[PDB]
Amino acid sequence: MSSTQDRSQLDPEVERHTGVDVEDVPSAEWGWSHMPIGVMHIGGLLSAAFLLVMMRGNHVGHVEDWFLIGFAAVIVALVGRNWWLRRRGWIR
Amino acid sequence: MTSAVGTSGTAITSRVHSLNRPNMVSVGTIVWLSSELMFFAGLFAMYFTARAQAGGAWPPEPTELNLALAVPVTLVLIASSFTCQMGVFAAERGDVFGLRRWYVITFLMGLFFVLGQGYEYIHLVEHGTTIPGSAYGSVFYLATGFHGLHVIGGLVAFVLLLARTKMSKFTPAQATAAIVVSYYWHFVDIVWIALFATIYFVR
Amino acid sequence: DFAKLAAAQGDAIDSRYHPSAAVRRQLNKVFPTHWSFLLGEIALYSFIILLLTGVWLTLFFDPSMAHVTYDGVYQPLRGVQMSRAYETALDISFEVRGGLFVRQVHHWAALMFAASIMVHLARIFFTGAFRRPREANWVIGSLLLILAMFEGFFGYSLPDDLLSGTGIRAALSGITMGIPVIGTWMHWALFGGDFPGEILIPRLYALHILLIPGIILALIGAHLALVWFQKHTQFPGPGRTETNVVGVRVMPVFAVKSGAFFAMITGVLGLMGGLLTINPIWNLGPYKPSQVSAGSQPDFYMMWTDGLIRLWPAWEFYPFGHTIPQGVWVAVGMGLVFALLIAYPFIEKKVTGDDAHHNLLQRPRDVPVRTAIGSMAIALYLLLTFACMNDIIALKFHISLNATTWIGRIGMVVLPAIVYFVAYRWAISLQRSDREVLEHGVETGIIKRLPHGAYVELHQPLGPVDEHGHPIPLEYAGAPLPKRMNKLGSGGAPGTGSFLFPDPAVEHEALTEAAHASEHKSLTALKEHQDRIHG
Amino acid sequence: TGVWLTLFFDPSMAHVTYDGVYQPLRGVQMSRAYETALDISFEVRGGLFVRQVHHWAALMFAASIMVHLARIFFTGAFRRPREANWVIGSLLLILAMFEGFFGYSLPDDLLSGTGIRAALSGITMGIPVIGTWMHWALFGGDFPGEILIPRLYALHILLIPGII
Amino acid sequence: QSALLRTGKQLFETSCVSCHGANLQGVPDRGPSLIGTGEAAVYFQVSTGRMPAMRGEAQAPSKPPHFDESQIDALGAYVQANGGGPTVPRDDHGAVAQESLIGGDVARGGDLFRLNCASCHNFTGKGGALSSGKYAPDLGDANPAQIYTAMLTGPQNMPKFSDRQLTPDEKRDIVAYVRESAETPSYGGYGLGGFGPAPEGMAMWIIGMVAAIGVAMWIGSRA
Amino acid sequence: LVAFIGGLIKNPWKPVVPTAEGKKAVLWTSGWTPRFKGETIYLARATGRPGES
Ligand SMILES: CC(C)=CCC/C(C)=C/CC/C(C)=C\CC/C(C)=C/CC/C(C)=C/CC/C(C)=C/CC/C(C)=C\CC/C(C)=C/CC/C(C)=C/CC1=C(C)C(=O)c2ccccc2C1=O
Ligand SMILES: CCCCCCCCCCCCCCCC(=O)O[C@H](COC(=O)CCCCCCC[C@@H](C)CCCCCCCCC)COP(=O)(O)O[C@H]1[C@H](O)[C@H](O)[C@H](O)[C@@H](O)[C@@H]1O
Ligand SMILES: CCCCCCCCCCCCCCCC(=O)O[C@H](COC(=O)CCCCCCC[C@@H](C)CCCCCCCCC)COP(=O)(O)O[C@H]1[C@H](O)[C@H](O)[C@H](O)[C@@H](O)[C@@H]1O
Ligand SMILES: CCCCCCCCCCCCCCCC(=O)O[C@H](COC(=O)CCCCCCC[C@@H](C)CCCCCCCCC)COP(=O)(O)O[C@H]1[C@H](O)[C@H](O)[C@H](O)[C@@H](O)[C@@H]1O
Ligand code: HEM
Ligand code: HEM
Repeated sequence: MSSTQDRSQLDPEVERHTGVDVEDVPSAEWGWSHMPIGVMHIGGLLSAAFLLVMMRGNHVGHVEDWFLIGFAAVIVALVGRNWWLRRRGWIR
Repeated sequence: MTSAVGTSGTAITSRVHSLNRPNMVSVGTIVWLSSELMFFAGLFAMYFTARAQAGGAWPPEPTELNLALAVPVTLVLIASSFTCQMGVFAAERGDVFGLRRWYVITFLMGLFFVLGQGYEYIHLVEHGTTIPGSAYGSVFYLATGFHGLHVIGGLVAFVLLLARTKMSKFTPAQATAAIVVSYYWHFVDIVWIALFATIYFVR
Repeated sequence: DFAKLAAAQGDAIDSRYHPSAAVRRQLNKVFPTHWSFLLGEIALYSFIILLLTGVWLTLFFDPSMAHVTYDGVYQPLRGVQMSRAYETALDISFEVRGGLFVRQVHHWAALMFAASIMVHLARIFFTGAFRRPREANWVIGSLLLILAMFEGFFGYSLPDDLLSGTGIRAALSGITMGIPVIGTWMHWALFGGDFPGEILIPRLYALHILLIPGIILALIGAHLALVWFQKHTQFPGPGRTETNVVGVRVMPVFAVKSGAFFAMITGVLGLMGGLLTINPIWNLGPYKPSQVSAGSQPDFYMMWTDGLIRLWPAWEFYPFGHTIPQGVWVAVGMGLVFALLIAYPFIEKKVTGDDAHHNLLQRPRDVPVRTAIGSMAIALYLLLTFACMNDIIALKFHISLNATTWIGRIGMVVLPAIVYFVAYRWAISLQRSDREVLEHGVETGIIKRLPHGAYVELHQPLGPVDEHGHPIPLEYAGAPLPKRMNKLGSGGAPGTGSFLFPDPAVEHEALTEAAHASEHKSLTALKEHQDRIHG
Repeated sequence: TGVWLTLFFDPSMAHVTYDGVYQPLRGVQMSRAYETALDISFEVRGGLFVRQVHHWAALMFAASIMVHLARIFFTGAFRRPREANWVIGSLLLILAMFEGFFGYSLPDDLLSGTGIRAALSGITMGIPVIGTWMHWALFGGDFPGEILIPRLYALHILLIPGII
Repeated sequence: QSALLRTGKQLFETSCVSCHGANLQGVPDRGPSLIGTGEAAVYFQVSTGRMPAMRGEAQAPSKPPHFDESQIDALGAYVQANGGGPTVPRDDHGAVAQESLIGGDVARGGDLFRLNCASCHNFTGKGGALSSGKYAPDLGDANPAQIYTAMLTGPQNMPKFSDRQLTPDEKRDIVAYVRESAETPSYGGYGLGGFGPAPEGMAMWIIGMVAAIGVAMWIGSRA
Repeated sequence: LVAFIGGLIKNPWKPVVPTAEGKKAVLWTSGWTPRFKGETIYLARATGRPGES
């Protein structure tokens, strides 16, 4: 009970219109709170493309290329599922 | 604030109640004590065989097994049991200072037990057996050495609960914590009565 | 003759100069008392140690590459060819009284320096202490990190013990030759010859006593001037609006805790400069270019660099009659990360739209993508470091060496994505965890409801309550809200007596009533100031 | 200039034969301070000029300090407001003098090596009680004690010019 | 003694002929050939404990010894009578010489350990990583005769530094170095391993920097 | 600025080391190269003896 209230008038801000609403994340006006989602889609897809480029090198152990195919197919599957759900509006 | 909604004696409550209700950290440490007794059953079974194996004069030739330093530290530890029980008598009646004096001297002579056991290990390894040196030396170093880890963990519980008595109001929850650490460590030095009867007297 | 002479000399100082205006402006300056605002002081407080040891190390170290046989005291190096840098570094280790300690506490002060710079960069990153008014302060602090890293690398390579001589061969001469157009030219300009070119170690000694620490001292001076005059930032709290700094003043309180924290940083460095060996150059050898260790790993603040060599997967190019080797990439890559670490506030000023003069900090849960980009950078650093001791990890933690460098080589691509996901959603769930402590209360022990069988957690509200089981839900204010009634005034009254013996009860009553009234007066004065700001 | 002279000068007393370009010193034993000061003089492009304008800047420095001390003395610029300014300027003259003496002795050309033998080791031994002790603390050994020239290089790049 | 050869054969039949074929041959892709390796090789490979092993993996690691010194002479003389190669150096008692092997020089041993092999292990003889799962082991728990017979017949992935590659003066000199580099205490503090900067970093963070941030949070408040 | 840098800028491709072809630069020249024609370059080990042979 030995506490006071807290009141902070910041400089609130794009200016509070485009981004994420304050009910998706519970504090969106208090800082930068939404990466644009094409950036993370193309970042995952480019990450998986980089893991597929990583076959090209000094290389005799093909037990590694199955890990590269695996961690590339997982990222391509997550990016494709995520983009497909936003193309259908989070359905199935 | 307005006043509070959780208008209790502290932020910590007892554990349920203890007038017409069993104390729950009490029964928790009792069944965990019983589990650790089965852990010591594992260590005792690692002792009572590899003594049926060695025949004749079976505690081997480098093991001049010192009883004249063993029985003083057992006497220290079991008198320290009564100091710790006097500490919990001074914990039921609610004063932190009667708790802290008897648990400080219980921690000090439990530390004296740990240092006496460590000096017994030094004095018994420098002109005798090692844990890869013998069967009996190895089982002596593990059946009582991990008991050394039990009592050093109990000492950690003592110093930890003493800092806990430094930092908050003495609630009945903290008397529950005190009685729980009290007869955890009473279990430690009743297992050490069992081990001291087993290793040194009975052999 | 002790206060009268103080008054006489004070009136003499006020007679000669006129300082008291611009002294009262200084010792009424307020610094806020948050703990993280001491972190960068470690990067100051070890750095002075790096002078106070390092000056001492200058007047015994003899840089050269003239090859001398040892003929001293250390028996496993006798009659062996060594550079005179290594020979007089052995003389610092073994001849001079308390010499190994001063050079070890010097190396440990270098580690605490280049590690507290990283800790403090984490502070001012994740708390958002770098946007509009302090972005040039971020830039000169970032350059100060670069100079710290390169100057420490010039540091432990300054004796040419071969564990760091192979570090010069890897980093400072394999990457420097491996730059496409002007690579060999800047190599042969930096060395004056081949790799054991006879004017490398004195050039590093020249750059390492004065020429880089002169720039480091100039940037620390301008840096603490930017922190000083342009006022310090603060977390938002009770009486903490955008245009004030609350905390303690310099003269009674902050000077005492700052000097004491300097003394305790020096205590930690002295304890770990004595009790722990560092750079045991006698166990190492003189640098001869035909013998290596197995570790051959740099100091930790630069282990992300050649760990990035250890993980970049051998991609070389061959134009018409020439060669781009692997070492170009990390020469790009270290030029990449620094260009993201210098110029970050302008990057997210472009991305977000923060065109506002920010003085209050933002808690690192309140800004989830920036905390998540930061945790990408933290975990990418931890990966590039934790796969630079690739060798000794695969040694001790029994892993195939190829397997752990493939773990790093995939980890630098997928583990920033994993830690971005976990960091972003973990920041949002830390937001939601202290946005339900307002709509509900603070959690405690359980009461049952009386006439029926229910279980309510008996929440304790933080603001004003309504007539029923729910309070008026407060708004968020960027403050750390307490989630334990423990940390409120609940059960926080032990016996005041001693650790062993109680004080009499009237003294206990006086002490707890006086301390309770002082804490009540603290929150009363802060609350009425907060009402003075808005009312 | 002086920063530029730091990244070519190699202080030592390890005795090297020259084997460079300068013909009247070939195969002659020299300290590596003198050898790389010869390399500043003759190897590097515009090196003799930078070290000469460095020595002339040292002369104009330690002479203009004396000219300016004559100014603020004879014009009376040192009384009640500014006697502490006189004191720190005087100490700055002392550090200028001792630091330049560490300067032209930093290559051990023998015209200044005999200057170290006269001034920095004959007067230093010639102090009654603690003279030999501060001599053997300053040199670490005899007069060509192998850690004199790097100690002067240490005091002469940073430790005295930091105070200056 | 022929009874000593018979004792070596009795221990040979009942420990290894699933992987050495009982004619001292090599069981193909299960255990290599064994003639010519000799008494020195069997002394190092059973006196350390390694070769009475249990799987064919990246490399067969160290373990407790499966036979004692009264039987290693039997087993090594049996493999030298069937094959023949390097022998373990023995003193004027006929037993395995372990103390007469430390040479009279250390600095030559320091430079020669450092040039010829300390690439693989470490400077003081701690372990080092190797290519595919295999690793150099620590030299601290190493009998000097095992060190001489380790470099004399190189077991797994190490070159056999022969009697003519390194002379026995040089090999006694290297085992003089490693038994007074893995035995001498770390001058000036706790030895954070033997290899420098990565344990020094990890003990900067959780020992030094965690204590520094703990002091910094005890001094400053939080708000 | 060129007076600062001109003392540093060495040409790595100035022919310095004598070789059998003539004077080659340093990067194309180890100590394994012949100096005039086929000369005996012995593949000698380094017995780590302090100075004598
Ligand atoms: C804050 C963040 C760096 C954002 C910057 C902006 C970013 C976008 C710039 C681009 C960076 C990206 C592209 C590449 C990453 C490269 C990287 C950042 C190199 C720059 C150097 C520097 C800035 C490194 C980051 C700062 C550093 C990691 C902060 C320390 C971590 C935390 C927050 C401090 C508290 C930790 C403290 C309490 C000790 C806890 C103990 C833990 C186990 C320490 C972890 C740990 C560490 C961190 C070691 O360095 C280390 C080195 C050698 C051996 C062991 C360890 C070790 O165990
Ligand atoms: C602090 C806790 C950290 C916990 C991290 C736990 C690690 C996660 C899982 C790791 C799985 C490792 C499996 C490796 C098993 C293996 O040995 O496979 C090798 C190579 O595989 C690989 O590495 C591929 C696996 C890569 C893993 C993917 C990385 C995931 C990221 C997210 C983990 C990074 C974590 C880093 C933490 C740092 C801190 C961050 C905060 C094949 O090469 P190799 O063995 O040498 O050659 C063969 C001959 O030996 C053999 O005789 C012959 O038969 C041939 O096969 C031949 O090729
Ligand atoms: C108080 C009065 C002042 C007294 C001075 C106090 C300062 C200490 C220096 C005094 C001399 C002690 C150093 C001894 C000399 C010495 O170097 O210390 C060795 C290191 O050994 C070990 O580790 C075993 C030690 C285990 C003890 C506990 C480990 C220390 C921990 C706490 C360090 C924390 C590091 C951070 C953890 C990271 C966090 C991860 C999440 C131990 O030697 P030793 O055991 O006998 O044999 C070696 C073989 O370990 C060695 O494998 C062999 O190769 C040979 O070196 C052999 O000589
Ligand atoms: C910090 C600012 C960075 C600005 C860099 C750009 C500015 C460049 C200005 C320099 C122009 C040339 C100056 C005179 C030079 C000249 O005439 O160039 C001759 C043949 O080069 C050429 O034409 C090629 C010239 C093109 C320059 C290429 C190098 C550019 C940069 C990238 C190199 C990095 C340098 C700075 C980093 C080093 C860090 C140091 C801490 C050398 O033949 P050489 O036969 O070796 O003659 C030797 C005497 O030069 C020499 O002093 C003497 O010492 C003798 O050794 C003598 O042999
Ligand atoms: C800017 C911060 C500095 C850092 C991070 C730093 C770092 C280092 C490091 C890591 C070493 C190696 C120590 C060892 O392992 O033996 C070193 C050595 C040295 N330091 Fe610094 N240093 C700094 C500033 C200075 C300053 C300002 C001076 C002198 C005024 C100085 C003088 C020396 C000398 C002469 C050596 C070499 C002697 C030796 O290594 O034994 N250092 N430095
Ligand atoms: C404080 C004012 C200074 C004075 C009066 C001074 C004086 C001198 C003198 C007289 C010499 C001898 C030059 C010669 O005849 O070759 C010298 C050499 C030198 N100066 Fe200074 N110096 C000063 C500051 C500095 C600074 C600040 C640095 C470096 C950052 C520096 C670096 C050097 C070096 C390395 C040498 C020796 C190289 C050589 O003599 O060829 N000096 N100095």
